[PDB]
Order: sequence, then C-alpha cells, then structure tokens
Amino acid sequence: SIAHAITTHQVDSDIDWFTAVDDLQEQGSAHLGTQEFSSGVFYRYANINLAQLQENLGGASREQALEIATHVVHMLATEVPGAKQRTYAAFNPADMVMVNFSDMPLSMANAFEKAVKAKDGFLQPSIQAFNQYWDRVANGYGLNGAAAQFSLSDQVKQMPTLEQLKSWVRNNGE
Amino acid sequence: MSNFINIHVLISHSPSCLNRDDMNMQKDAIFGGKRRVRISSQSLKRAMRKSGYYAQNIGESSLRTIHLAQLRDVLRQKLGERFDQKIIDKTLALLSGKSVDEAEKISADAVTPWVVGEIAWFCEQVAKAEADNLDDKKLLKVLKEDIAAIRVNLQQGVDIALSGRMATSGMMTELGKVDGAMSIAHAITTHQVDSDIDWFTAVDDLQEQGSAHLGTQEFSSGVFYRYANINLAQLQENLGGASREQALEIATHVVHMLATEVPGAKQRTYAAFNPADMVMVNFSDMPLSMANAFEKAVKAKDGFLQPSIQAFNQYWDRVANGYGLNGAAAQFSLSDVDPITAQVKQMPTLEQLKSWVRNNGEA
Amino acid sequence: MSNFINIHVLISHSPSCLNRDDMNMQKDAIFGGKRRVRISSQSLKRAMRKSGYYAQNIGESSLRTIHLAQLRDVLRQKLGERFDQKIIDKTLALLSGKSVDEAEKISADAVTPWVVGEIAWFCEQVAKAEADNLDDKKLLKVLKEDIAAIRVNLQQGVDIALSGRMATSGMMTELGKVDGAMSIAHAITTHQVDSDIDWFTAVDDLGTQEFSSGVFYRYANINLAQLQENLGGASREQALEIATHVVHMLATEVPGAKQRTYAAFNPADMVMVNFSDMPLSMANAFEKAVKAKDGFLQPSIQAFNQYWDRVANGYGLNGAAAQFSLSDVDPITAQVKQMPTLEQLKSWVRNNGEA
Amino acid sequence: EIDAMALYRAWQQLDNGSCAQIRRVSEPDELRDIPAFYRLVQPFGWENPRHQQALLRMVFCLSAGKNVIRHQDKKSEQTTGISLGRALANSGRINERRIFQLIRADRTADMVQLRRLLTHAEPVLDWPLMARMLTWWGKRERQQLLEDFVLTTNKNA
Amino acid sequence: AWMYLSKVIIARAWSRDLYQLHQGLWHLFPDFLFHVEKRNTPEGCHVLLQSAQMPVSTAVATVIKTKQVEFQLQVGVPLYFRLRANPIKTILDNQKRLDSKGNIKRCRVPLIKEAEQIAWLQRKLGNAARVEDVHPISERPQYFSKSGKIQTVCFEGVLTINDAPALIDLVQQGIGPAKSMGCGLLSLAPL
Repeated sequence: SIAHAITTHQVDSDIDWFTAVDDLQEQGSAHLGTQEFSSGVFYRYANINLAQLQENLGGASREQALEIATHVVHMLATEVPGAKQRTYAAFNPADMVMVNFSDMPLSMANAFEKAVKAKDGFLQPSIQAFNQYWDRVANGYGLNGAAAQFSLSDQVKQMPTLEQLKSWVRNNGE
Repeated sequence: MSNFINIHVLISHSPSCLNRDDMNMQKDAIFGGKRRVRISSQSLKRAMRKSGYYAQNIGESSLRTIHLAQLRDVLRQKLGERFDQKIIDKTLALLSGKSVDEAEKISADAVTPWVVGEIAWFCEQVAKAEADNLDDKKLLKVLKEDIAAIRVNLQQGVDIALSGRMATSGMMTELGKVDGAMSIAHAITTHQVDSDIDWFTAVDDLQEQGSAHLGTQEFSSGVFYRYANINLAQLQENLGGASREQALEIATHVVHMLATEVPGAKQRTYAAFNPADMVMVNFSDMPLSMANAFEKAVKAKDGFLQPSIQAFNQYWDRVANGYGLNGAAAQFSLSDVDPITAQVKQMPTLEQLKSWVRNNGEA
Repeated sequence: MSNFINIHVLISHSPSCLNRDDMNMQKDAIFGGKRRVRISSQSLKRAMRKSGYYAQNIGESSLRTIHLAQLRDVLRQKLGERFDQKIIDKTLALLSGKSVDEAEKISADAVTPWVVGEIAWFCEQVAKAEADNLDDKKLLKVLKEDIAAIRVNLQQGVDIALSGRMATSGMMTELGKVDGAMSIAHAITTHQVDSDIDWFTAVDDLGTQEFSSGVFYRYANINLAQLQENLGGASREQALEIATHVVHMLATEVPGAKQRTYAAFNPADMVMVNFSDMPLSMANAFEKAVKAKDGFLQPSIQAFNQYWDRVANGYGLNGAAAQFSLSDVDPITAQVKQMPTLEQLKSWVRNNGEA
Repeated sequence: EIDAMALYRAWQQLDNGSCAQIRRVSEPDELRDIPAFYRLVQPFGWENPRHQQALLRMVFCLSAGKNVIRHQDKKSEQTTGISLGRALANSGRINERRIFQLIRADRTADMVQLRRLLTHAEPVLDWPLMARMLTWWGKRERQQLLEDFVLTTNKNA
Repeated sequence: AWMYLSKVIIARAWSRDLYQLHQGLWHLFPDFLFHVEKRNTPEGCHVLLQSAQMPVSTAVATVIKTKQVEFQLQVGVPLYFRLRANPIKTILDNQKRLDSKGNIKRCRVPLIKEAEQIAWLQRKLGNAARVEDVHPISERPQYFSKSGKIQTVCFEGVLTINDAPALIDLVQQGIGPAKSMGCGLLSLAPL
C-alpha cells in the first residue's frame, strides 16, 4: 500500500513567467507563458504486507520478501519522478528514513495535520514533528515492534547510514 | 564507470537584476519558507548557448525560430553552393510539415531549434531520394531505420544534444525528438533576499526639471547556487554514438561556462560580471543536487559567501557519509576554507579541475 | 589584442547628498548582508556626461529630450543657415515618427538622445533624396544599407556610442538602434556606513571609522570592438583614447558640487585597469565588508589586491594590467605594472597596455 | 454616494510631497497612517464610515502615480465609458493570467496586484466607473473585470 | 549623573503615529528621551530609551532588556556618537499669518544645507565637546496628528570631550527641539 506524498507544510506555488526568443525576429514584445512550481518537504509513506508478498510470489520465503522490501526502502528514499527535472533538477535524497515492523499498518501523516510552521526551514521542524508524534503513537498504542531510523541530522535504533538500515531490514529487524 | 557528472557552483553577484518577469520584477522562489532570488534555467541555458566561449570551444549554436520564410532565405544563402534551391526548399518543407512557397511569411506552429548541419545532411538524403524516384513516405521509412546517422549531426548542434528538442509536425515529429542529456536547475540564492528598489528618472535637457514621477526597478545582490548534471550515456547517444572522451570534453566546457557565464540582463547598467567563488564537480551513478544545504537559509556572518560554502561542505559530508557515495569528487575555491572531508580532491585552479574532468576524474 | 578593458576604481568621497530617492534619502544597497551607500549608474553616467572634463576632452554631449517642438525650434536655429526649414522639419519628422507642424506641443514616445550632427547628416540625405526623386520608402531602404555612415556622426555624440540608445518609432527604429559599448555598475561602498555599534552595551565601557568620507568601488568595462563599431569604424587608437578619458572621469568625478575628499592632494585614490577577453568585476572583494584601520581606504585596497591575486591565479588571467595607488599596502603579486602617477596609467591605456 | 471626479481632480492637484508620501504605502490600510490622506479624502465624506473602505481602495489605486490612471470622459453616444478591464486589455501590456490571478486573490492580496497592473499599464479609462467598481468590489465586479478583459482581447485581435 | 537605558518595543497597534509612541512610552511609567531604531517591524517598533524612572512592560509596550547606568567620562578621550535631532531656524512668517495675540506668527524652518546642519551640531555641543568627524544622514520628513511636520537629521561620527560634566549635562537633558517625537537622545560609545 502506498500513499500520495504530501508536503508537511502549506505551499503557495510560484509562477515562472517565460519566453521563447526568436533568433530571427528583431526583438519585440511577446506575451509570456507560465509554469507553476514550488519547493517542499514531502512525507512519503508505504507499507508492505509480507504474507501477501510471499503468497503473490508463489510462496516465497520471508527472506526474499524482506529483500524486496529492502529494495523498496531504498527506492522510496531515493527515487524522484522525472517530471520537469531537466528544467528544474530537484535531484534530492531523503533527509530522513524510518522503518517500523508492525502487526497493523499505520501511517504517520497526522504528525503534519497541524501544518508544520517554518523555523530555520521546514525540514528540521518536520523531522521534529515526526519524532514527537511517533513517540505519542507508540506509547499510546503500545507498539512493541522493530523500529529503526536513519537521518542526516544530528526504543528507536538509530542508523548512521542507509545501508545499515537496509541491512537491519534484511535481517528482520534484529 | 560513472554515468553522471554533477556540477555545483557557488557564485556571488553584486547589485544586479539578472532575470525578471512579465512586470520587471526579479524572479524569485520560496525555499525553506524564505524568499530567494532566482535565475531561471532557461536564462542560463541560453546565456551559455549564445556565449563566446561556446562559439570558440563547442561550435555553432542552434537557430531557434518560428519564421520559416526567414529561415528559408537563410538556408538558401548558406547552403546554396551545395544544393539546388528547391532541394533545400523541399527539405525544409518535409522537416517542418509546412509548404514552402516563396511567400515571405510562413510560420511553423511553434518556435523550434534548427541545426543547419542536420539540415544539410537531410538535403543530401533527399537529393539521393529523388535521383531515385523514391517516395516521401518511403524516405521516412528509410531514415527511420538509422537514426544514429542523424544524431551524428548534432556535433554541430551540441546545445540541443544537451537540452533536447521536441517538434509537433513534419518528419522531425518522428526523426527529431531529442532527449536532453544535461539537466540544469533554476539558480537560487542560498539566503533570504528582500530586494532593494531603485527610484529613477530621466532628465529632459530641454525642459525645466520641476516635479517629476519616478520609476522603480527592483534589484538585489546575492549568492547563487547553480546546479547541473550530465548524463554521459545519453550525451554519447545523442551525438550519434560519440566516445566517452568527447562527452567528457563537452561536459568540461559546460563546467567552465557554468562557472563563468552570467546572463546579460541589465548588465550594461548594473554590471555584475562576477566569477564563481566555488566549483565542485562530482561523478556518480545517481544524480544529486546539493540544494538542501541551503534549505535552512544561510544566515550571514562576514558576508553570505563564506557561510554558504561552509554549508555546502558540511552537507556534502553528511550526504556522502550517509548514502555511501564513492565517486570521484573535486573542488575549486577562491577562498581557503574549512576543510571539506578529505575524500574530495582540491584544485588550486579551474583549468586543473577541468583537466581532471577531461581525464574522467583520475588525473 | 584583448577586446574588453576593465576599469576598477576605489574612490574616497562624502557619503551624503550624492544620489537621493523620492524621499530625500541617499540611495543604498545591501551587499553581503550589510547596507552600503550607493551611487546609481545613471547618476554616474550623467555626471560624467555633463562634466567639464568631458566637454573639453570628448566633445559635446547628446541632447536628450521628449519635447519635439522645442527640439524643432533648436534644430531650426542651429541648422537653419545650412538647410531650408522645410528640410529640417521633414527630417525630424521622418526620424521621430511624428508630424512637425508649428503647434505648441509635440511629444515623442519617450526621452530619446539626439545628436545634432547626426540630424544634420540625415538632413543631407533627405535633401539629396528630394533632388533625386526618391520616396521615403526607398530612402529608408538605402540608408539601411550603410549604417556605419550614420555611426560616424556619433563621434559628436560619444556618450551615446558608449551607453546606447533605443528608439520606438520613426526611421530611428531601424537606423537609430545603438547597442552601448560601456557597461557600468552602481557605485557601492566597500564598507558598512552605519556605525558598527551596539549602543546599549557600549555605554557600559565608557581601527577608527570615517564618517565624512567613505570608500566606493566603481566598476566599468568597455567593449572596444563595439565602441569602434558604434563610432562608425574608428580605430582602436580612438577607442583607447575615449576609454582613457573614461578611466579618468570614473576615477575622479563625484556627482554634484562635492568632490574627492583628498582632491587637492592626490589625483586619485586607487585605480586599476585590466585588459581581458571576458569582463569580470571585482566587487566580490568587498562581499565581506571591509573593517576600518586608519579609515577604510587601505584596508579596501588590501582586500582588492588579495582578491585580485586569488581570482587571477585561479581563473588564469594573463592579460595586461596596470595599477595606481600611492598607499603602501602589501603589493599585488601578479604581473601588474605599477604606475607612479595617474597620467602614466592613462598613457598606459592609451598605448594598449605596453607603455 | 462619493463624488469621483472631485477626488480625481483633488489627486491631480495634490502637492508632490504629499503625493509621493502617499504612493509609498504598500497596502490600503497603511493610508490610515498618513495625514495627507485624511486631508485629501475628508471633503468627500471620509467622516461617514459607510464610505471609508471604498475611499481606501480608490486612493490606493490613484496612489500608483499622479498620472498613471488617465481619465477620459465617455462619448455622448455610448451609455458607459471605458471600463477598467477594457483599458487594461487595450494597453497590450497585461497578460491574461495576471487578471485571472487578480480576481482569484483574496481581499487585500487583491488591491496590491491591481495597483501593480495599473502602474504597468497606465490605462486610459472612465474613472468614475472604476470608482463605482471599487465602491462595491465583490465577486461579480471582479468577474466583470475578467469578462471585459477577455472579451476585448478577443474582439480586437 | 545616573540614568537607565532600556531597549523596548511598542506593538504596531499603538505605534501607528508619532504621538501614540510618546503615549505608549509614558504609560509604562507610573521624563525621558528615546531613539527609534526600527520603525515598523511586524512585531512593532523597536526603541532605545533613556530615562530617569524604571520601565515595566505593558500590554502594548514590551520591555526587552534594561540595565542602569551612570556616566564616567574622561576629558581628552575621543568617542563615537549618534544623535537624531531637528536643526531649525525661527523666523517671522513670510506668509504673514497672525497669532492669537494679534501679530505675525513665528515659524520653525529646517536647515536644509549640510554645512548649516553641522554648524548647528557644533554650536549645540559648544564647549562640551568638539566634533572631529560627522556625517549628517538625511531622513524622510515625519508628520503627525493638533497636526504638523518635523524634519530630522541623524548625525553619526566622532567627537572629543572637552568638559565631562557639561557633556553629561547635555546627554541627560537632550539636544534640540522635538524631544518628545524621537529626537534629542545622544548616544556615546568608546572608540
């Protein structure tokens, strides 16, 4: 299951007003085109139903499934849609990735229901919001489950590098 | 071998107005909830394209237009010595999808990039075709078989091999689609900018000055982060199958231009002819921008430039160590700065960096 | 034979009543996070233009106006002995795109620069066309063929050849478009002008800064090829002569009554001229605002020199370069020929960077 | 109601200092922070609270410049003069998306954008009609602005 | 020779006009001198405040910090200074308007020449200190609503002390007209 990605904060988009210069036409006032754009801190969410993956692959072992899930962790953390990227190049890598084993799927979008107010950017407050809401949810709903978090900033096991997170996932969180 | 060349540039500009919109206001952008001044990618691309450095080191830029009549006359005057005039005219008509009379206003449906060399080659193929009483549709079928021999012509049109092309009609609609190899971002300042405003007049030497109404021009200064990358595989393909060496050559010329070329907008009156204070080039498997180093808008101490560069460096550490980037990296900087993680080869000069690129990041 | 000549100037003068906005405030600009005082390039340009140095060494300056009626009267009085009034009227009419009657008011679309020598030349072509049974249309057509012949007249309107001109109507739309040769920036101080002081903490503790003087960085460059073209094909020597007078004026002129703080003692505070293929400005030497020592001038020169060294070495600039500064600051390492006086620098420019 | 041509004539004859001082605002309510404003709009019923909002808008537009908005009387034939949208379209300087984003712009966002358009286009128009439009300024007057713009552009082509 | 200096802010609510700034200031005290350092921010209006009495923060007038000083100035030492004032000349109305007493009004007119303004400074300081370096920052006219207009100037520079107690007298009394509308406060600092 995979969610739409939504920004953790409000966005009013900007508008690029462009022209197309005719190299053979002696100047002149043209009318300009428009293109909406914006930056933003996005929250991505997906979950994988291991049992269903196994069934879907013909009865593959849990290990093949944790493998696939690992690849999904990687892709979800790094792959960015190709749209307008030759013109805008937002080739950014994730600044936080957390994986969490569980008996019932659960998203964390509600951490950003109260839209994240900027202070020194949107990123750090976004991460902070995430961490607090995870603490609340975990303590309130008693989530005894493997969890690990990777982050580029300074019961949830920290990972210095994405490869270590991936290995932790491949090894069923142990 | 790494497929992607990443180019990061930090360039500081004095008071200027390098790019504006339909109402004479500086282009901006919101990043990290703060206003940055912005220079669009198009503005950059075209500044590079029409630059002198390009003309000397790369070749002739393409010719972008919609006026097929003027283009026709140009083609006649520049190719008339190699082809008969209605060979030329028929080529233009086939490529454009429009009838080439000798009417003197003939418009394509949109502004399109025309590469003269490409047109020449097509002229050959069609001359060949009608020495052979060969049908237009059949010629299409033929030329479609070997597209590489068409792309080989883009060596006289590198800007298109870099930045792609799409047409909507004519044989180009199936022969002319180029997927650009270079991806470049809008340049944004690494810090917040509230722009200044110049209140101006124009004195009339023939009337008593008296009370006047003053114009206003937004302007500012700022430390811009330029980013671009090159897909070597794609560029090789777009050049008819050139070697990695020629690609690293063009890539190098792009590094130079991206570090030195500035849009010409308002330059006769604000003159911000500034050279870049930092240039880092990084080889990789997956392209990656460093814009996020400035998501937290850089705050100034002893200027914006020093803190910007240090920001860039620290983020580069974080990301490199985090995502495990073992790729060739080199950095050129006009300031002696806090040491970026040692796995990045320092270069005292720009040309040394460029030779490092030409040599695939081993020299 | 480099095509661009770059003029870098450090000039020391008052920071007040120079260039004000709509509200009695001196213009300024933020650079590197600090507020600098600014003189705007329009102001510089027009100050040079109307200066006496210009009048005595370049020539008469362009006549910029929007009032075609009054220009009509001027052209009649100044050319009336050389052409018939009707030819003048015809000519102004063809160039401006408006009808010249004897009405009281006739406005152009915008304030345009006019050279009276140019107008006279056009009068010649018009009268000649009249005697040659040419309609206005083929007149325009043939004039389009030799433009340099029109630009030759800009030797009596050098400010135009330097800073450019656009027209929106008349025959000038196709015969009058001039692309300026000289690019010039806004003067900005190398330092913060607001006193660098937190007055709260300061009252507990009860370099030295200047106030009645400030150090400005002026940049300009001249595109020689372009100047030659705009002047109707003149030689690189004539180019370099004009560029030299611009080095002088840029190094010395202050808008309004005011002048350099040390006008009576030295001729210039600091000047460096540098030939190159691509123009580049040195403003970034002051991104980090200069902090005072004995005033702001030599820390500014020190900054200028350090940055010149780092840029020149980094980007490989081996074009000709000369500098005049009678301050003993740490020297500028690169091959930069030092000049004992200003005039010697000016003669070094006059001689394409070898003398 | 509010006398329009009176306010216009007062604005045309205001002293340049007051004039420049008014132009400097960046939001209609900031006019309340300025004396010259009150002296200007008092003869035209600022003292009646019903008319206040309106005046704030009108002056704000006028604040674009002393001669940005050029009044021109309607021809005796025509029932109404040149409305704003027609004027803007006639300028040739305004892009449709500016108008579109204008009418979809929130109280307040709205007047600022309009003033930018006015300075940019320097329109010739029947001023009292503009004044009325500004007196009411609700969904349908905005939509009418877009109508006049689009329809004039299509007519003229 | 005591005082205290405090950095206060006034909410944009009460900070709309010059008079209301005055009021806002006295309402946080059950006389003084002040200097406007940032006029409208969104948060409001920053002000440096020199006073006899202690400010305590109110609903619209927020005290940020406060420390309390007295002056020890040694003659002969040079110092940096900053002073916003309104240099004027008092004349008979050329418009020949008349006063309630029945004869021609007097008018205060600003000095609009640089030299005259600096002269005014040195005069006003007199024997207390000599101005060694000054720049006379031109500012936009301020208006208020009776109703009227004052034209200030902001001197920043370097002086040398010639009579410590006199200069201190000056610093606490204020220098020039319009003391209640932002002018007058002379700030000193060590070179």
